[PDB]
Amino acid sequence: AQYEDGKQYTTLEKPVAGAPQVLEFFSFFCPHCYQFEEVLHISDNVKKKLPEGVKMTKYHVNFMGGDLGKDLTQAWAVAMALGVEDKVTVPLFEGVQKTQTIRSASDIRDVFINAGIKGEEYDAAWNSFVVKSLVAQQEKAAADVQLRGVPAMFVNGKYQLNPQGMDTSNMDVFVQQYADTVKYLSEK
Repeated sequence: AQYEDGKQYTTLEKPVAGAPQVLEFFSFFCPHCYQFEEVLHISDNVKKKLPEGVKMTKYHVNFMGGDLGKDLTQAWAVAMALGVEDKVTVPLFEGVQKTQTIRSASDIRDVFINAGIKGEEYDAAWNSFVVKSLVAQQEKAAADVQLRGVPAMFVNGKYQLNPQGMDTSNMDVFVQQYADTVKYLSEK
């Protein structure tokens, strides 16, 4: 076939029931994740080709960046809880990897506030039940798929995208093939 198990994607030994249709794992403290998002724009490309009714979810991992990595995972939970993911993704990536302006939890807070989120609102969300739950969900999902590295993407909690098996003869062909594979897999 055009797409085959072993090439563009691998199948998980134990399928995760009730997992998000398309789950992506990343970290702001991850160089390849920066390229994946900010440079190559793999996510946006994948989203653009997803079938009707298929949604994409992005979880942050906590095993990178030490304590700040932990704080960034909770801050990401806040972003999801408040629905402001697309307002903070860029400043967080740039601030962490490019300009090196984000070095603590309070620096992260400044980023959200500058983005339009009121301080009280952020602080409320930070200590909320929804956020505590989200933090736990993110780590649990990573464990369910036996995640050891990011960036990574899973479809229907059964397939894992395998970039190493894709056509990497050109930056554009790679990106397009990645998006096409996710689309193909979600129709299963």
